[PDB]
Amino acid sequence: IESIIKTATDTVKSEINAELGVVSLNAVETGATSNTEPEEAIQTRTVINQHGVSETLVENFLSRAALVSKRSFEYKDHTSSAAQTDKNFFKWTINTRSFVQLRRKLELFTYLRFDAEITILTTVAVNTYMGLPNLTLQAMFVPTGALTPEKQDSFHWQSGSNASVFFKISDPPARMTIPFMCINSAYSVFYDGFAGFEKSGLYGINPADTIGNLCVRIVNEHQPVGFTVTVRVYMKPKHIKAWAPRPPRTLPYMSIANANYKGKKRAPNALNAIIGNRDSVKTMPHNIVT
Amino acid sequence: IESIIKTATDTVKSEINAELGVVSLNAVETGATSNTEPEEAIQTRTVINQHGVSETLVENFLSRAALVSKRSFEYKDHTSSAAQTDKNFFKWTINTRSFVQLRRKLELFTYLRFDAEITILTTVAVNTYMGLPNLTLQAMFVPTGALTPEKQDSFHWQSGSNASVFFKISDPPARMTIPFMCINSAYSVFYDGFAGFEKSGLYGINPADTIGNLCVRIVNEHQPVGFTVTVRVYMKPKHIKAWAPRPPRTLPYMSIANANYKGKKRAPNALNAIIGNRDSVKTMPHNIVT
Amino acid sequence: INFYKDSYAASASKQDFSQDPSKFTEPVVE
Amino acid sequence: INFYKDSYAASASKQDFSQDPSKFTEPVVE
Amino acid sequence: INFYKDSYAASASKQDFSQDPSKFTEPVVE
Amino acid sequence: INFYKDSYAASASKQDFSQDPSKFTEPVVE
Amino acid sequence: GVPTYLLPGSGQFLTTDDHSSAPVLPCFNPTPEMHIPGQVRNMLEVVQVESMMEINNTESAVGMERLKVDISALTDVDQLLFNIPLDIQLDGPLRNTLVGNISRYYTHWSGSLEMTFMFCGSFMATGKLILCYTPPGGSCPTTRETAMLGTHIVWDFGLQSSVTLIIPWISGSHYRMFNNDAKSTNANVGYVTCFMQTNLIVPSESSDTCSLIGFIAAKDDFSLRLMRDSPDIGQIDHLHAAEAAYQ
Amino acid sequence: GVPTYLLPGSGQFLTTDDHSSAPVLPCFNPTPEMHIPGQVRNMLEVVQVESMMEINNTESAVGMERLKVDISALTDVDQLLFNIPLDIQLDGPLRNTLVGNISRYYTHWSGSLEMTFMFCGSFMATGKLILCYTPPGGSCPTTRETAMLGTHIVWDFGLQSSVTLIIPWISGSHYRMFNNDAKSTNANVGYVTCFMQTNLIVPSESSDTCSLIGFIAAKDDFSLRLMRDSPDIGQIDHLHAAEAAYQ
Ligand SMILES: CC(=O)N[C@@H]1[C@@H](O)[C@H](O[C@@H]2O[C@H](CO[C@]3(C(=O)O)C[C@H](O)[C@@H](NC(C)=O)[C@H]([C@H](O)[C@H](O)CO)O3)[C@H](O)[C@H](O)[C@H]2O)[C@@H](CO)O[C@H]1O
Ligand SMILES: CC(=O)N[C@@H]1[C@@H](O)[C@H](O[C@@H]2O[C@H](CO[C@]3(C(=O)O)C[C@H](O)[C@@H](NC(C)=O)[C@H]([C@H](O)[C@H](O)CO)O3)[C@H](O)[C@H](O)[C@H]2O)[C@@H](CO)O[C@H]1O
Repeated sequence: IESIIKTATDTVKSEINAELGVVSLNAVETGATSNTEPEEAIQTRTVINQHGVSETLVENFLSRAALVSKRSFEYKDHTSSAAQTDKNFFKWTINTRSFVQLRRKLELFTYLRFDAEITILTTVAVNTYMGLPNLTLQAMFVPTGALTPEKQDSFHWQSGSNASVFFKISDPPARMTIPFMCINSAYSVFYDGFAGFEKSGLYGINPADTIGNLCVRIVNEHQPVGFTVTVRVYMKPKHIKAWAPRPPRTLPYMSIANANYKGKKRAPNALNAIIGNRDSVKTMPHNIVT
Repeated sequence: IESIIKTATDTVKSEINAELGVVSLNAVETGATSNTEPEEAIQTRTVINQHGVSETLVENFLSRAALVSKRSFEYKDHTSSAAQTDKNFFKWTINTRSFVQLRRKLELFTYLRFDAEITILTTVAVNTYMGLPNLTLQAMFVPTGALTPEKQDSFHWQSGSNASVFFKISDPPARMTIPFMCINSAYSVFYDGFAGFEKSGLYGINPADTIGNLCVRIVNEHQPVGFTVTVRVYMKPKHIKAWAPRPPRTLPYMSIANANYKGKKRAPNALNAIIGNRDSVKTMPHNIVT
Repeated sequence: INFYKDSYAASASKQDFSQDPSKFTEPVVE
Repeated sequence: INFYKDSYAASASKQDFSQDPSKFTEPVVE
Repeated sequence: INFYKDSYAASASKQDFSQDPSKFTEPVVE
Repeated sequence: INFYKDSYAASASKQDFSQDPSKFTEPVVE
Repeated sequence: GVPTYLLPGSGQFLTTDDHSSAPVLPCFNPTPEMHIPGQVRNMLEVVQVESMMEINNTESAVGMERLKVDISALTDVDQLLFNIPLDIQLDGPLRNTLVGNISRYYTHWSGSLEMTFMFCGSFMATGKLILCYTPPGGSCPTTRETAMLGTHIVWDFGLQSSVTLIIPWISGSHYRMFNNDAKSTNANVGYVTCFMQTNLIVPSESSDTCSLIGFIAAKDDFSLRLMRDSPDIGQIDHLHAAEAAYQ
Repeated sequence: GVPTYLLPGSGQFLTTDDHSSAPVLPCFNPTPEMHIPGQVRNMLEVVQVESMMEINNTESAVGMERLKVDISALTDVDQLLFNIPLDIQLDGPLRNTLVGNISRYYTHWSGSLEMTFMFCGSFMATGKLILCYTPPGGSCPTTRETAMLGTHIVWDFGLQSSVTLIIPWISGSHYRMFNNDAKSTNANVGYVTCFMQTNLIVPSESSDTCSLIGFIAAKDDFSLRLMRDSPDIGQIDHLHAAEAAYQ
C-alpha cells in the first residue's frame, strides 16, 4: 500500500514468542521479499527512529549535475588542418552514456522522464603565454537528425528558430533547461528492439530517447595564436520520474551504443567473478585479530 | 536554573551587615564555585547594567571563518615533476587542527555539532610577467576514505554523485555549506579511544569526526608558462551546539594527529611554567611608580 | 524561485515522499 | 535570508541567550 | 517582470490561445 | 523604483499631461 | 535601482545546486504522463528487495556457482558451513546486491538487514542449520557454541525452503560509515555464520550435495546518507563509439 | 528584469559575514540531536567557573608548585604574604584561568571578579589573613595598614577552608580594554594583596608551612567585547602530520 515515508520506521518493543501456528520463515519462490520484522525475529526494544530518507529520493539521487560531454578543440586558424578536426566548433549528439557514473545511475531504471538542466563550462589554454581571451561561444540546440553547421561561420548559426545560447568564458557557466522532450511519456533507458521498420537498424538505440544536439562554436574570429578550448557539458536531470529498477551494471562498459560486456580480467567485476575472491566460504575477509 | 540572559546582571544596593548565622566564605571542596555576591561582600550601589552578552555567545564565538587549509602548488606541465608534487591538483582531508587559532577555539569543547561553511580563496602568481589567467578550479567534496582522483584529468572529476564546485579566480571566493555530517549527534573534538576493533588503531582520531575531503584541481589545461596557485580554505562553523568545556591548550601544539605537548623552552607556556615568571609572589609585575 | 514562464524550468522537486515498496517486495496476489 | 531548500544552509543562529551556568558553577546536589 | 515605464518593453505575450481557423478553412457564406 | 533617501534621486516623471496652450495661443483678455 | 552586493559563491557552479534555469524551448508542451508500472520515488524501495548474495566468492566457483553455497552431509557435529562478512559498504558477498550497490552510492547507513536463505536440495533432503549473527567486537566465531551466543535462527529445511535471519541494527552510532577501513568501530557490522545444527541427511537417490541460495535485503528502518560516486563502476578511457557522438 | 547596481563591498569575503550559502549535499538529514550533558550556549558560563590562579609564577616553583602559595609562621606582625596583578587581559597569575583565557579572546571587559582562596594546611593549623583589593591609582600597597584602606575580607582559616574576595567592578569606564599597556587608566584594575592578619599558628606535628590555592572566576555582571585572536596560542610552522592531510 502506497504511503508517505519521510523517516525510517520505528521499532516496537517485543517479548518472548512460543506459538504453535503462524510464523522468520517465508516463501522465496513466490518472488516476494521476506516480510519478517525484527520484532518477530529477536526480542526488541522501542526505538523512535528519526532518520530521514530524503537523500535516497530518486529526485535527489539523480539530480546531480554530471559530466556528459568533454570536448577539447583547437581555437586557431584552420586553413590547413585535417578534415577530422573540430575547426573552431564541434557538434555533440547529447547522450547520457559516455561517462559511466551518470550512465550507471540512469541505467538503474528502465524508464526515466526528466527535464535536462544543461550546464556548459568552458576552459581555455594557450598553445609562450600572452593571456587568456574572454571568448564568446555559441551553443546551439539542434534536434536529433536535424541540420547542424558544417563550418564555424556557417549560416546555420543564425538561429532563426534553433535555440542558441551565447556565453563568455569569464562569465558563469552557461545554463539551460532542456525539457522532457520524448515523443513517449518516458525515455527508454533500455530499448529492447529496433527503431526502424527494416531489419538493419541499430539494436538498443531509440532516437526518441536522444535529447538532441549541442553544436558549440567559438563566435570569435581566430586569434593570431592558437588556443585549446575545452568545453565540458553537465547535465542535471530534474523533475524526475523513474520506473522499473534494474540490476546495476557490474561489468565495465565497453561502448556507448550498447550494453556489451567483457568484464575485468580478474575479480572483482570479471565475467565469471563479480565479487573479489576469498579463500573459502568459511574464510572471513577482514577478521578481527585478537 | 536555566534562564535567558541578554545583559549582564544588575547590582542591587546593599547596607551594613552584622549577623550571627548565615554567611564570603564558601566550600571549594564541593567543586562548586563561590556564590558570594558583591552585595554580600561590600556595600554596593544600584547599577542598572545594560552590557550585552551576545558577543560571547558560542555561535558568535565560533562562527568566525577561519583558515583551515592553505595549499600552494605549481600550475604548469607536470610531465617531468616528482611523484610527491601536486600535479595541478591537490586533495585535502578536512581537519580543524592544522591552524592553531581555530584549533584551540574548537578544543575549548568536548563535543561540537556544527554545519561547516566552506569558503575557498584562490590566488595565483606567475612563476617575466604576462598577466594572471582567470582559471577555473574544481573543488570536489569526497567522503572520508572514498576515492579521490589521482591525476588532473582523472575520470573521478566527472562528479556523477560527488558534489563539485567550479569557480574562477576572478569570481568571489567559492562558498559551500557542508552540513553537520557526523554519524553521532556531535563531533568528538577529543576522542579518548581507538576507532577500530584491533589494538593497532590511531589514538585520539575518530574518523566519524572527519568532515571529508576537498579535492581541488585546476580545470584548465596547463599554460605554456608555470603558475603558483595558492588555495586557501576557510571554515565557518555555524548552527553550533557546544558541550562540556575544557581547559584551553596552554602548551604549543606539536602535531595535528594528537594532543602531544612539549611546551616552550622558557616561561610563558613552558612544560613546568605556563605563566611568565616574576621575581617573588610579593613582586608586582607592573607596579605604578610614583 | 522561478521567474520563467515554463514549468519545466523550475528547480528540482525533492518533495515526493510517497513510497510503495510492496510493488517490488510483495508483488504477489494472495 | 535563505533561498536554499536545506535548513543547514541558513546563516548562523546568533539568537540563543539561554544560559545555565549553574551546571558548571553549582554542580552540587544540596 | 517589467520595471520599465513603457508597456512595449515587457516580455513576450505567449498567452493568446484564441483561434479562428474557419476564417481560412471555411471562408464561405452558406 | 527608488531606494535612495532623496526625492530628486528618482527616475524621470513622465506623467504630467496637464496642458494650458491657451496661455500661448490665446493670451488675450476679451 | 536595487543596491546589491555579490556574496562569496557568486558565479560558482556547484553540481548539487537547486535553481530554476532558462527554458531552451519556450511553450514546449511535454508528452502527457502515462501510467507506467513500477515507479520508484525513493531508492530505499529498491534496497528492500532481496537479492542474491555471492557467498561463494571463491576461486573455482565460476560465474553462477558463486551464487549458491553447496552443503554436504558431514560426519562431525556442530560444523561450520560458511560465513558472510557484513559491511555492505565494502566488497564481499553483499556488494553486488540491491542493498549493496545502492548503499555504495552512499557513505552512511543505518537500519536492519534481513538475510533469507533458500534451501535448494531435494524434497527428501532434511536437516537443521543455525544461522548466527554475531555483533562486532572480536574475531568471527568458528565453533557453533560460540556463535549461537549471538543472534541466531535455527532452521529445519525439511518442509521449509526458506528462513530469514534478521541482522538487527545494533550500533553505537546512529549510522555506520564507510571510510575504507573494514575494522573500524564505525564500520564493522559483525558476522553471519552458518553451522550444521543437525546434519544434511539425504536418501540414496537424492543428490548428496545440496545448495543454499542466500538473499539480503534491507528492512524499512534502513537509511542512507552522504551521497558519493560509486566505486563499482569506473573508466580510464572514453567508451567505444563515444567519439561518434561528435561526428 | 530587475535594475540593480553593485555596492562597495560586493564580492568581498568578510570572515565575519553572516549569510546563507549553498548546501553541498541536498536532502542530507543530519543525525538526530541527542541530549549531551554540559551544553554551553554562551562563553560567560565558562568564565564564571573558578579556576586556579598561578600566583606562584616564580622561578624554582616548578609546574604544580606554581598553583599554590606556601605560607609560613612569621615572627613579625602585619606581614605581606603575596600580591596578585589584576589585569585579566595580560600575562600573570590570572592568564591561565577560565576567566583569563576566554577574556584574552576579547579586548574589552567589564564586571566583578571573585577570588576564592582555599587554605590547605592541617586541621590544627589556625590563623587569620586579610585579603585586600586596592582600586588603581598609585603603587601596590606593601604594608597592611595601607592595603586595608581598600576593599578587604578578613579570613580566619581555623574551621574555614575558603573565603571569597569579591573584586568589585570599580572603573570609570563601562569597560576596561587591553591595549598592551598595563599602566593605562583604561586597563589597570588595581591590586590584590594578602597579609598576615594574625599569624599562621600550627602545632609541632602539623607541617609548619601551609599552602593556599587561589581561584578566580567572573561574576554574572561580567561582559566581554571586541573579539580578537588569542595571544596564548600561535604557530610559526605547520604542525606535524599536517602535510599528511594532503596525502
Ligand atoms: C584500499 C584499501 O584499503 N585496500 C585495498 C584492498 O581493498 C585491495 O584488495 C582488493 O579490493 C577490491 C575492492 O573491491 C572493489 C571496491 O573498491 O569496492 C569492488 C569495486 O566494484 C571495484 N570497482 C570497479 C570499477 O571495478 C573496485 C576496483 O576494482 C578497485 O578499486 C581497483 O583497485 O574494487 C577487491 O575486493 C579485490 O578483489 C581485492 O583484492 C588491495 C589489492 O589486493 O589493495 C588495497 O589497497
Ligand atoms: C609587548 C609589550 O608591551 N611588552 C613585552 C613584554 O610583555 C615582554 O615580557 C614578556 O611578556 C610575555 C607575555 O606573555 C604572553 C602574552 O603576550 O600574553 C603569554 C602568551 O600566552 C604567550 N603566547 C604564546 C603563544 O606562547 C605570549 C608569547 O610568548 C609572546 O607574545 C612572545 O613574544 O606571551 C611573558 O609574560 C614573558 O614572560 C615576559 O617576559 C618583553 C620581553 O621580556 O617584551 C616586551 O616587548
